[PDB]
Parts: sequence; C-alpha cells; structure tokens
Amino acid sequence: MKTRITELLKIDYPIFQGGMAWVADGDLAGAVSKAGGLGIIGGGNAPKEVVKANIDKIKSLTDKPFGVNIMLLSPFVEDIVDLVIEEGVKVVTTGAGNPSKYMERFHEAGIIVIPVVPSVALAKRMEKIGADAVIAEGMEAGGHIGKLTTMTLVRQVATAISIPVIAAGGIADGEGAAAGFMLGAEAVQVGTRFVVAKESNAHPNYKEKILKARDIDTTISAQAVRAIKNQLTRDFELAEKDAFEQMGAGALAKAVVHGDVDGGSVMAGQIAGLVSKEETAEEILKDLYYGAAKKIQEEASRWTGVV
Amino acid sequence: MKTRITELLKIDYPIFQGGMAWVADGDLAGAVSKAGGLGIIGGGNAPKEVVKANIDKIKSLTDKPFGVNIMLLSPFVEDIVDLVIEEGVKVVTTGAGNPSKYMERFHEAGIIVIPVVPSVALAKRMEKIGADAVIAEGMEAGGHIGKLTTMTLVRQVATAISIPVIAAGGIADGEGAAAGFMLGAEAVQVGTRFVVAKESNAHPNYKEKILKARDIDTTISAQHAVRAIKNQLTRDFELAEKDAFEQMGAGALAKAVVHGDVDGGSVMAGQIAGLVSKEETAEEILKDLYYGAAKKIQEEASRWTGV
Ligand SMILES: O=C(O)COc1ccc(-c2c[nH]c(CNC(=O)Nc3ncc(Sc4ccccn4)s3)n2)cc1
Ligand SMILES: O=C(O)COc1ccc(-c2c[nH]c(CNC(=O)Nc3ncc(Sc4ccccn4)s3)n2)cc1
Ligand SMILES: Cc1cc2nc3c(=O)[nH]c(=O)nc-3n(C[C@H](O)[C@H](O)[C@H](O)COP(=O)(O)O)c2cc1C
Ligand SMILES: Cc1cc2nc3c(=O)[nH]c(=O)nc-3n(C[C@H](O)[C@H](O)[C@H](O)COP(=O)(O)O)c2cc1C
Ligand SMILES: [Ca+2]
Ligand SMILES: [Ca+2]
Ligand SMILES: [Ca+2]
Ligand SMILES: [Ca+2]
Repeated sequence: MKTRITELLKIDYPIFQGGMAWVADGDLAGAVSKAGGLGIIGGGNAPKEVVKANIDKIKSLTDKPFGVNIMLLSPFVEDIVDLVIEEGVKVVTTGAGNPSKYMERFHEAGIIVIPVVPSVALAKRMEKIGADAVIAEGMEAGGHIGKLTTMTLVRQVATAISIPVIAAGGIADGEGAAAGFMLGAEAVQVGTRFVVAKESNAHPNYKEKILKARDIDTTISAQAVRAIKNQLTRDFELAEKDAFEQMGAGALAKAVVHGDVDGGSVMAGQIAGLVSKEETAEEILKDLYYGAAKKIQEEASRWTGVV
Repeated sequence: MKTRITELLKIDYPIFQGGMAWVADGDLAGAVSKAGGLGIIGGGNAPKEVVKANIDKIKSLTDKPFGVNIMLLSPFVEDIVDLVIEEGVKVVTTGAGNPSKYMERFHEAGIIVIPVVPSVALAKRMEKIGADAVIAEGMEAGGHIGKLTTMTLVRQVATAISIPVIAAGGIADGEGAAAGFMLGAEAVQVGTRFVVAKESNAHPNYKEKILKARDIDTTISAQHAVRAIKNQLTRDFELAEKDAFEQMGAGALAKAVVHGDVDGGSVMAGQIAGLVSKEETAEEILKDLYYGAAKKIQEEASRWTGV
C-alpha cells in the first residue's frame, strides 16, 4: 500500500514516532526507523552536541530514513537549524512555534519540512510558503498542546489544504489510527505509546506511570501542557490559586531520566489509559498498521454495496 | 448495512440528531425521524407542558421512531420522566448527570435508555445497572462538556463495555462519521450541523454565526463549562470570572436560539462549526453523513486491499 507520505519519505508504514523532548533519543528513533516507520529525533531544549550524539547514534543503527524535530522555543534553536543541515538530515518536523524564518534555508538545503499546525489559518500559510506537509496535533496529545481536538482539526486542515496531512494526538491502536485516515490524513503520528516501547530510555517509573493510568488521569497545567497528575501538577494548580520556576525547571528531565514521578513532569496523552503493555517498537508499529487494515476491512464488509 | 443500534431502534440510518435544549423541538426531530434517522426532542430546562407540545407535534408529522432527551440539571426532571412514560415514548437519552435512579422505572415501562457518559468508569457503571447503550460525547461538542475528546473517549469506552456505543462531538460529514465507526462506535450523534437544517427553528442570526465561524471561533466558558461561539457574552463572562454570573447566564441560550440575540446570548456550537457552510434539509444532512461515510470507507478499503 502507498500514501503520498510513504512516497515522499520512502518508508514502509505511514506512521511517525513523534519527536519528544528527552524521550526521543537515537535509540528509540533508531528502532522505529529500523522496523519501517519514521523515527524522529527530538531536539527539545538540548544543546547542539547532545542532539548530535543522537544523530550519530541513529546512523550507526540503521540506514533507513529518519526525521529530526526542532522545537522552536529552544534556547539553542539556531544551533539545531545549523546541525540538521550540517549532518545531512532529510526530514525535519517543527513544533511549538512558527518555523517560517527557516523555510527557505531548509529548502535550499534540499530538506523536507513538515511543521506542526494548531489551526486552519497556520496550515494554509505553511502551504503557501512551500511546506511539503503538515501535522495536525489535537489537544488530547501529551506535552505542549493547542486548543482544537484531533477529530475537528485533522478534518478541517485536510479540507483546507492540498498538501498531505498527518494526524497526531490520541492514537494508540489500529482503530484509532484508521480513524485518522478517515478524517482525511495520509499518515499518523504517535507519542505516548512509543514512550513505553522496549527501546525507549524513559525511566521504568515513567513507563509504569503511563501503564497504570486511567482515562481521566491526565490534566492541563500552566495555563499549557498535558501530563499525568502527581504532586507537581497539584502544586502548580495551588500556586496558580495563590498568585514558580523552582517547580518548572528541569521537571521533564527529573521524570524521564531520574524517575522522580512525584516532583517531575510526566507528560503523556489522554490515550495513556488505553496503553498498558511494554512492547518493542516493531510490535507497536505492526499493531497500529495491521490493526488499522483489519478494522478498515471489517467496516467495508459492513457497509459494502451502499449508494 | 446493520449495526446493533439500527436493530435495537428499528431505524434506517445509524445517526441521532442529538437532543438539544431549545433547538430540538418537534419540527426538527420530526424531519430527522421522517427521513429515517433518530430525531430527539430535547427536554432542556423546559416545563412538562412545553415538551408535551413537542411530543404532540412530532407524532403528527411522522410515524417513525423518535427519542426524548432528559437533561438531568433541569428543575423539571421528575415531570419529564413522568411525561415520556405517559406518552408512550420508546427511546430516552440522558445528559448532564447520573440517570441511575430512573433506570428501573424506565425499563418497567418498556423504555430503551441511552445515557451520555463522560468517562470509562461511568460507562461501565451504566452497563452494570442495565443501560441498553451509551453515548460517548467529546469536549469538542457544542454545549455543556466534559474533559476527554471524541478520539480518546470513544476508543476507551468502546473498549471497556460490551453494550453498543454511539460517538458524539465533532462530526459534520461522512469522513467524520466513518472515523467514529472506526473508533468502536455503532452509531453517531450530530448536534451543531442539525442546528442549520432548513427545518430547524433556530434563529437565522444563530444559523448565520455557525455558517460564518472558523475552526478557532469557539471557547469554553463558565468552567457549568459550556462550549460556545465567541461574542460579547463570552468576553464579559470570562472577565467576570477573571478578577474573582446568574445575572448574565439566566436565559442566555433562549435569547440566541429564539430571539437571535447572538451578541449577548449563548451561541452553543462545536469546534466543527468551521466546517458547516450551508443550510440544507434534514434529509440532505442525513444522506451526506451516511453515503459520505460509505464512499469514504469504500475508498479507503481499495487503498488498503492486500494488507
Ligand atoms: O506562532 C504561534 O503562536 C502559533 O504557532 C504554533 C503554535 C503551537 C504549535 C504546536 C502545538 N503543539 C505542537 C507540538 N507539540 C509540542 O511541541 N509539544 C511539546 N511538548 C514538550 C515540549 S518541550 C518544551 C515545551 C515548552 C517549553 C520548553 N520545552 S514541546 N506545536 C505549532 C505552531
Ligand atoms: O457522575 C456525575 O457526576 C455525573 O456524570 C455526568 C457528567 C457529565 C455528563 C454530560 C456532559 N455532557 C453531557 C451531554 N451534553 C449536555 O448535557 N449538553 C448540554 N448542553 C446544554 C444543556 S442545558 C443546561 C446545561 C447546564 C445548565 C443549565 N442548562 S446540557 N452529559 C453526563 C454525566
Ligand atoms: C513527553 C512528550 C514530549 C514531547 N515533546 C515534543 C517536542 O519536543 N516537539 C514536538 O513538536 N512535539 C512534542 N510532543 C508531541 C509528540 O511529538 C506527538 O505529537 C504527540 O505525542 C502525539 O500525541 P499522543 O501523545 O496522544 O500520541 C511531545 C509529547 C510528549 C508526550
Ligand atoms: C445548542 C446545543 C444544545 C444542547 N443541549 C443538550 C441537552 O439539553 N442535553 C444533552 O444531553 N445534550 C445537549 N447537547 C449535546 C448534543 O445533543 C450533541 O451531543 C452534541 O452537540 C454533539 O456534538 P457536536 O455539536 O459536535 O455535533 C446540546 C448541544 C448543542 C449544540
Ligand atoms: Ca486535502
Ligand atoms: Ca535502553
Ligand atoms: Ca465494546
Ligand atoms: Ca419552522
């Protein structure tokens, strides 16, 4: 099977493992790319030399295509722009801001640019400035969120633009992934579920937090970031009532690296209640792709001959 | 095609026009039922005598199945429970609370009860007291909302229960409706788009504000949290909360729906309002949703064939 995304990136499955701060090292990314998806290295707030070690890690693991995520609120944003170009990266995703100022530089470098868009207006602007595709991220996602859900944003983005759309936010199995294709997308982007992958270097405490979570276990803090509820999210809310960087500084690192799941930031999506097994990256990819195929096929049998 | 909902309810299409305070009178619920879906009179906050007039109006328009919505925050809840049983209404949907104390009375009346549920724990419990089906409503929906999205709530509720699930929130076309079926749903509930139906008695001003809205033109107010299209009321209400209500809130929806005061009334509508761009008959809407979905499911299955 083929979609414009499998053709554009030269990959087996129309699935991205979304770039994540701290979680998406060369190990996670490498395992995804290896099995046939697009593994994506999360730039995050990391210095150039930390992100570079990751790019080196991945190349030594596989020759398959890979992306690098540039998170536009990073203090080292300009260094990572240099880096993706310098290291020969073919795909760039961008998140948490407008990447417009870097678009011509990326395209002169032969790089494929796929921004994350939170609205139809920004989706269209990206199309008119040359963007090769866009990612519509719903508010149900883990991490730094917009306002619109996946249901409404994907459909309205897909309708507004002629470039290919990718659904992100709230997908953790084949049924969820196939829904993304119905809303008009040609690829899915998955975050929360890849965190529990065997190759993921997220601390056992962070993985077990996700695994035990119920549907309602997430909250939005710092109004904006979706995370699993703990002492830190309760602290922040209370200090929101009172009125602050003592809490917020290094919070994700505390969680992802050191396993402090009380005082750390345990970002994860509303779909974490559906995630309850540790698997390899390949086992996750196959479940999403063949799980979707199966469900699309079963529904077509139901609706067959209707006109 | 057949779903467990089409067979429980004996309806031609697995689509509910969602029970809506003020909007969902007899003429709208009639046209939906007459065209072959499930039209639903919304009880809202209305006295027993007003809802009876609606029930009286619908029976004279169509012989086909119809539902009545019981909104549980109503001052007149006990009377609307009475009313449905006395007038031989065969289906009841509920919203804004827990209907558990009414379950045994409804079933002794031979009534089919379909509660809206905001979580997995409430879906499971409704299943355990004998509910015939539930509605999963996402926070993207118009009106009074929970915290989970359609993408994530419908997945996790379809998964937790063996009774049929109906997907609500963010569906205005066949691609949207197909997506809901993909997540585990056996029918869809549509609100926003039915407001602009030719047979809807919503004020031309109110229909105009939907037709001209963008994806981003809704906001959450009063977080009883209501989703509505941004205007002077939402601006004044947000500010009134900001520094710190019944003077502003009282009768707000009636002012917009009936009188067309879309400046200072509550224009409840979903994030999918940016997609709703024309006035159509109820039948034209039902047919677009149904056959739109069919063609999208059929299209994607030829794309995925052999996988
Ligand atoms: O320019 C504007 O204001 C509008 O433009 C945009 C606004 C928002 C977005 C957007 C929303 N979501 C995303 C992708 N998701 C994310 O970026 N989620 C993230 N999680 C953890 C992150 S790390 C971090 C975060 C904050 C501070 C320091 N570090 S980023 N992009 C894209 C474009
Ligand atoms: O266990 C509990 O605490 C109660 O559980 C529930 C909690 C929430 C819900 C729920 C949320 N949304 C829905 C279905 N949607 C709606 O109920 N939407 C509505 N729009 C306009 C309405 S009219 C109104 C509303 C408030 C005050 C005065 N009038 S109701 N049900 C259902 C059950
Ligand atoms: C822990 C965590 C960190 C993330 N970091 C980034 C990031 O640095 N840049 C970005 O564009 N998106 C970031 N995201 C979003 C993901 O790339 C992806 O779009 C999202 O997880 C999809 O939603 P889901 O969690 O339901 O699967 C992050 C998400 C999580 C959960
Ligand atoms: C104006 C308006 C009034 C509503 N009133 C009720 C109600 O009284 N009881 C209820 O259970 N749901 C109510 N709802 C929810 C709808 O029946 C339906 O589930 C919802 O609108 C679906 O989301 P959508 O707007 O994206 O289609 C209302 C929705 C709107 C837009
Ligand atoms: Ca398109
Ligand atoms: Ca490891
Ligand atoms: Ca089920
Ligand atoms: Ca009329």
